Amino acid sequence: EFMIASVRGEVLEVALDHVVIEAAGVGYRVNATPATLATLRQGTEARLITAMIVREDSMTLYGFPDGETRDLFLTLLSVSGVGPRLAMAALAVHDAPALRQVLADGNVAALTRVPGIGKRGAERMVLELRDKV
Amino acid sequence: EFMIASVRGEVLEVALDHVVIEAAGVGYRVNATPATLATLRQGTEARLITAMIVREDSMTLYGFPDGETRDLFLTLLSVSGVGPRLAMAALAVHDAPALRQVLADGNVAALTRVPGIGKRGAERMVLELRDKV
Amino acid sequence: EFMIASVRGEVLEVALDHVVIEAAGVGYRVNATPATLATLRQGTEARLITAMIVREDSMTLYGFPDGETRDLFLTLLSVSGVGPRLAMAALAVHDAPALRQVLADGNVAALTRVPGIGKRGAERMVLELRDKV
Amino acid sequence: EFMIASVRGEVLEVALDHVVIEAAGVGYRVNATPATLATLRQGTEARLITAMIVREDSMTLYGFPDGETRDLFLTLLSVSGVGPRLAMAALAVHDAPALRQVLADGNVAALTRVPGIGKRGAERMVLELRDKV
Amino acid sequence: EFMIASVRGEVLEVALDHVVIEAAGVGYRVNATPATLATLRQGTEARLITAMIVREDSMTLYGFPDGETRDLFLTLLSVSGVGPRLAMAALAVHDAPALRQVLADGNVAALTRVPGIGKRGAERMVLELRDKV
Amino acid sequence: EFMIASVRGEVLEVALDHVVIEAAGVGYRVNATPATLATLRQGTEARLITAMIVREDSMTLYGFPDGETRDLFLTLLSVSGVGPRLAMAALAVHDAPALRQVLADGNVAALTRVPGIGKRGAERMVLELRDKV
Amino acid sequence: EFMIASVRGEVLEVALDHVVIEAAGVGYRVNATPATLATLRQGTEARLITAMIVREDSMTLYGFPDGETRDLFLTLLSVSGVGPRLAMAALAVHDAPALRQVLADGNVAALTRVPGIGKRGAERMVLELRDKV
Amino acid sequence: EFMIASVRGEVLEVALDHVVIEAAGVGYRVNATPATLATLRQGTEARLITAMIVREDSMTLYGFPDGETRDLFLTLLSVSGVGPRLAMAALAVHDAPALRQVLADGNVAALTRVPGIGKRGAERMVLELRDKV
Repeated sequence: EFMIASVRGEVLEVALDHVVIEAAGVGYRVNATPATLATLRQGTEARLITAMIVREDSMTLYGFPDGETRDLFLTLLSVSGVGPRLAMAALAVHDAPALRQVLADGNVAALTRVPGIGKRGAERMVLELRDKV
Repeated sequence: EFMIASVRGEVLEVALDHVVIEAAGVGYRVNATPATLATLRQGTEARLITAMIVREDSMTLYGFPDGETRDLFLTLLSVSGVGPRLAMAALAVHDAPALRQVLADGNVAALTRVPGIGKRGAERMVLELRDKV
Repeated sequence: EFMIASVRGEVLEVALDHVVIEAAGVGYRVNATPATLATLRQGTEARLITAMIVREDSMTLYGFPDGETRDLFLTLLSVSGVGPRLAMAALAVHDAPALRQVLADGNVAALTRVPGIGKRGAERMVLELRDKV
Repeated sequence: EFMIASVRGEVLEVALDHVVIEAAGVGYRVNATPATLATLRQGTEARLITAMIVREDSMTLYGFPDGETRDLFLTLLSVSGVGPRLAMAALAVHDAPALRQVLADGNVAALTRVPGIGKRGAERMVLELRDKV
Repeated sequence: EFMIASVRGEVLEVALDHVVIEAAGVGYRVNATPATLATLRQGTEARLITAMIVREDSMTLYGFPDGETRDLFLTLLSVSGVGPRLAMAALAVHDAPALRQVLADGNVAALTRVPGIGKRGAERMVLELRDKV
Repeated sequence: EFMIASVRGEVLEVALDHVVIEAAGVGYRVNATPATLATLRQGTEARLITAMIVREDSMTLYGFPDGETRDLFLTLLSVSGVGPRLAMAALAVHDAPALRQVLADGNVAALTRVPGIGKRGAERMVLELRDKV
Repeated sequence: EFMIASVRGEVLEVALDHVVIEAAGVGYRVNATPATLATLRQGTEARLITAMIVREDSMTLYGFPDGETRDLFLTLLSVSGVGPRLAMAALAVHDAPALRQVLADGNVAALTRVPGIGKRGAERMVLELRDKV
Repeated sequence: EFMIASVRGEVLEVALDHVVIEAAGVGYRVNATPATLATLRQGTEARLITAMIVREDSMTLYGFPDGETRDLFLTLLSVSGVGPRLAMAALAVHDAPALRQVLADGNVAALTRVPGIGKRGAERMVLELRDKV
């Protein structure tokens, strides 16, 4: 239940945590992993499969090269103590496929190499997510 | 008081609870009954009459082939204990016309064949809705 | 501080409390006084100067033929006990110019001819609004 | 985490606290410093790098000629007791570059020439922002 | 999960929707059905089995001569569209035993004699409560 | 629907906006008009008929020598734009009887002598309250 | 940060999920494990070390024979997905000492014998709590 | 506007961040600086001038040997970024008189010796509080 799932248009600017994609006059700001960003050139058209996240005081967009990745993102968020910034850092470090498998396997060690994930965090994931991927 | 009542564009993807309709660069994600979905081919343009639903932490879009159906949807929601998922399941099982008449007639038996509706639920509807359809 | 102030496109449907204006694939639903509605034909392009109203559980759009009217609408809302439905009924009965002057003059009698406005209501307006128009 | 970062289209109206920029049928209302406004002619296309601000009961857009300015705006807001109206008045009086440097230098005197900023206010800024610009 | 279930002390005042019971220096204000009230004399000690009701902007106490009645009260409240004032009016008209049985029997007619209960209301109760009493 | 309507005990301290009344070990802090305060000596027992006011982030108690006054207080609060501090200042200046009659009579002039009440304020009262006293 | 940590007085009633303890005229309702309850006779004085739990729409009290137990209760609650009812059921089945040690040892099997705790639940505890007991 | 300003009774337990003071059967839990605590013996009667702090999900009590101290506490809280825990740590380190004067003098150095107060924090205080003490 996200509403905006892809945004396509001319890339106006590429910073290092985000990008602005002009879709019909409206410049949309989506954030993505540096990896995603890299493959993006200003001036050229581009399409991200996005997760949209709404709270009482914000609406942020999150971008990815495919929804199989975006979808995984939404999942990470389903863990108690997983914020967007975080999920984004997790993906910056474990590509979608790379991640899914760590989580099936219960590879704590792997996850632990992520900024902000102690033993306890890593394991809450594997526990709540092992079946789920 | 819904704001977005129809969304028209190229169908980017058709999953089984939803579809993404690109409307001018912006890929919109609407959900609909499998029935609605069926009649939808990727690649081709398409238009859904939508119910838009806003809460503190989400904005979901709900799609239908016509507003006479969409409108009925909004109504189902008007019942205490009727969530979107639910209304959607009710329609998955009773087409708009099929439903309206069950509800006028007070056909509990009929409604009961819906996933998630006991005697008590079915009757809250018929009671609050019998006049209303 | 409203965000969306006008919506222009092909009129998809004209009901009696509202209209849907397709603006680039997206069908927007604005509400307006029957008067406004009247001047509107389906099939044809059209532009309303809109008031957009956001709460925790809704976003409604309100349409008018000009912002001098729309702006007055926003004002009505500034009165304690004036809801959108109401402001809309007030305008359905007193055109923008017609209204502004009633309110400057303190013409309670006039306002009283509005559905839902007792002595007390009418006067809260004139009191809080007399200077303001 | 702002969502809408630029809006491009035909300028429908230029008032003195804001402007409406039609982006694909949808008239967007952004506010900006008179300075920004000045450089804007009705009838002509135009692009503002915007800050979008969402609360429980509103969504306002704020416009600037560049994001280096817009970005500074977002920052001002990061101070306890700095509202949008305010940040806008601060920029109306100190251009982006002009401001950044006042804040690095700790030039209270300068800031004090802003409507609504006593000693105490000015200093909360310099204190929380001196490093930040 | 109510917290305060009885309040015992000298009756300071008996009005017609409520009473103040001083419990150790603190004058507590509980509301009750006129019936309950009747049996109460100022000056004398007294004990009510109370329902305590907390919201974001209030804490009201509701009093009864016994918890078998108080408990029923809490139940009435469990119905969608049953406010405290209401439950209190229902009891003012149907004593606890009298009521329980109407609700088991499904005696709409009976309930209908209550101020504020149409067909539809009465039936929501019987439906959600028939098993429950 | 206030909960605590009187508090009786030894006066621990008398400041100029409030007093602490120890009721069984618990020191309660009620606020009152200087007038009320005056008649109060530390060391001695005392009883105030109180209005209790609960919000998401506070619970304040308001004290008076009688509930006919306290009750009027609650009423003042019933006006859009009347805060507790205010109602308290209004009573500091117009005793209960003095006030009730100003409000019946529509004596704006009188009310206007209150700190914080312009023409417009005074009249909102008289309008919403004239019948009510 | 609980406020009310013990309540002492005459036991007015002992039901099977709770008890009412009159403390100075005010009948307090605390809930406890059947075990705690057992040791309690109506008519006699009694003291529970309580956890007090406040939300926007309720204030519940939870009772125990000692705070070493009560304190553990508060802890259980510190787990994502642990509600009061739950913590209470956990203690109904594992006395305080019995529990602490299961949690240090990581004895999932043990915890699993609790109503409402699957593998995943049990382990979230042991993970977040193993160090903590 | 605090409600509970003192609590007097037999000290049931003295831990190192708090104490429980039984006031008429009800054991109240107040927190205080170790200093305050020290002077407190279990078994004996005792009185703290308290600050009471209410939020949507808690009510905490804060205790001191006098209100001149308690009052200062409330003030600390008036600073953006000053939480209760904090104010308590500040007082644990600077007695009331000691503190007031640091803040008048603008003695950042002094404040800096407090756990959790960088340059920036210390100065927000002195700035917002210098006049205020």
